[PDB]
Amino acid sequence: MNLPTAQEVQGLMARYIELVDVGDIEAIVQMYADDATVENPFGQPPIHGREQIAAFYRQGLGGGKVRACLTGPVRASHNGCGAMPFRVEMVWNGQPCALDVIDVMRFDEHGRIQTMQAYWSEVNLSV
Amino acid sequence: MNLPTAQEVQGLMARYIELVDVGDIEAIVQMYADDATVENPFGQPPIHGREQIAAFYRQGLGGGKVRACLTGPVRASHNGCGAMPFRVEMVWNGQPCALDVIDVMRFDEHGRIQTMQAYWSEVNLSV
Ligand SMILES: O=[N+]([O-])c1ccc(O)cc1F
Ligand SMILES: O=[N+]([O-])c1ccc(O)cc1F
Repeated sequence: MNLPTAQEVQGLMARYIELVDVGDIEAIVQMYADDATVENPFGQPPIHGREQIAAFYRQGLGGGKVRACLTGPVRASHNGCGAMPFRVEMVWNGQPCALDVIDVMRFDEHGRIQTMQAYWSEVNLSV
Repeated sequence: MNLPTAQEVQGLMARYIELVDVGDIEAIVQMYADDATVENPFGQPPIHGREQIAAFYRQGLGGGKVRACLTGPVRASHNGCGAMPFRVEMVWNGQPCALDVIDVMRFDEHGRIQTMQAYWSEVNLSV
């Protein structure tokens, strides 16, 4: 891939959510640039690089069942960026919660995620 | 208002949509900082300041039948930012159409919008 087109961004971002839903940590990490950053939630310091990003996804998706689904269409740009709304369902203390999130991503000139920013706060959690 | 809290961001960003929906250009412009920027769509160069911003809203809201509604919750941060998904219904050449958008906003230390970025492309328009 080169810089993804708007259409390619929609496909990549939807792919990403599919990978989160099934919980394929290694497949998620490979979507990222080797030196990518993740800010989760937006407002917290970034994490840097695939090792730290893999640890992030392992922490969240490693154990119990997690589901994730788009809750509206991906909004893509013509500069390799996009934003998408989704919901993550998880068990927290035997307690089924849901978290509503919007991710903003920028992709590099190879089609990998260079930056991810996850907008949400505790008000977006529901038990 | 100081830097808005996550709850305050949710209220402001929801109010913004209510004002787009009712078509109140002056009330929208008043929500922006005097030297704010708007990037619409994200990927295009920013416009700057209340005069340019007012001209943007007036193009669309002055006389057109326009409705706008959140299509999911506002995702707020603890650093005065947020992101929200919504749909704008408008009329184009006598055709009803809908545009799916995500706005990302950063508010200043006075509770006014410092930056707005509207993610969407042609793939988000339905005629
Ligand atoms: O559950 N999260 O905090 C979460 C945040 C952003 C993501 O892109 C995926 C996720 F699972
Ligand atoms: O129709 N738009 O392009 C549009 C974009 C962003 C907005 O905050 C409002 C709008 F009506």
